[PDB]
Amino acid sequence: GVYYHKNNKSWMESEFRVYSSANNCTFEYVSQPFLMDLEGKQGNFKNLR
Amino acid sequence: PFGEVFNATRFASVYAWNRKRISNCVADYSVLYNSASFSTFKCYGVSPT
Amino acid sequence: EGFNCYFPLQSYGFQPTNGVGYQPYRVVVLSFELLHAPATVCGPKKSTN
Ligand SMILES: *[C@@H]1O[C@H](CO)[C@@H](O[C@@H]2O[C@H](CO)[C@@H](O)[C@H](O)[C@H]2NC(C)=O)[C@H](O)[C@H]1NC(C)=O
Repeated sequence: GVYYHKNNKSWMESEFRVYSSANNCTFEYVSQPFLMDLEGKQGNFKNLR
Repeated sequence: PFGEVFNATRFASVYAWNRKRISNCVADYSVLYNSASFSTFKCYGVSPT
Repeated sequence: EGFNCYFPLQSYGFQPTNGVGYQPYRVVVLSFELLHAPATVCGPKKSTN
């Protein structure tokens, strides 16, 4: 979830309730760092992944 | 992170022991007896060395 | 025989009462070279003319 707030023009998480909890974790990881555009402007798909 | 488990302030009781998880990391044996001088170190089915 | 010192010699606990597997068995191994030289040792036979 992302919202366009009038007071600050940025996109914050609204409800990160994807899951309830975790009983146990066999494995956890963080992938190499990289960056994102985070723009809501309308248009054709400028990139393919 | 054996050191944090090994060097801890308090440990649980025998009836309510603490179960933990070691996953996707690397252990060692040479960091067990260099001035550790514990009561008893032994292993079953394989030499601790 | 202190820390990092362990005793090479070991002693059994043989008594009538210990489990069947734990009972002592006495093993006699028999070895011999495969007739490389005209030796003497062999079993009962009859000298044929
Ligand atoms: C956790 O305990 C061990 C000892 O069991 C500490 O490791 C010591 O590290 C230094 C490195 O030169 C040396 O003194 C020995 O290798 C270890 N100890 C002794 C007593 O000789 C380790 O640093 C402890 N962690 C702490 C205090 O946070």
